[PDB]
Amino acid sequence: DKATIPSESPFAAAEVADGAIVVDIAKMKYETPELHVKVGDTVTWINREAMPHNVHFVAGVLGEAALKGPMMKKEQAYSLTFTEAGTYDYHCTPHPFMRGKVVVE
Ligand SMILES: [Cu+2]
Repeated sequence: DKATIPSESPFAAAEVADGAIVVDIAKMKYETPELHVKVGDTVTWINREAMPHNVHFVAGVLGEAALKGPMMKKEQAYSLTFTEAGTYDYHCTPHPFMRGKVVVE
């Protein structure tokens, strides 16, 4: 697979790891829609607004199956550790106009 999941469950914004690479979600958008990270980095999305959001990678992008992340409520977070270089597009399942990509270098 090309990413591992530290926590299957969302967790609190206060529990995000030190020196985490954070992408905020607010105003119905991923605030950093094109993020560039290195192989081995963990990206953490944090939902800053009341409307629930997730990240969803379709089948074949991070692995054989789709990775449909859990819905994050306000001030909840979710992390993925990327293990292989490439460009990985994602969207928000209930709000597919919200699109972003992670470029792992
Ligand atoms: Cu959303």
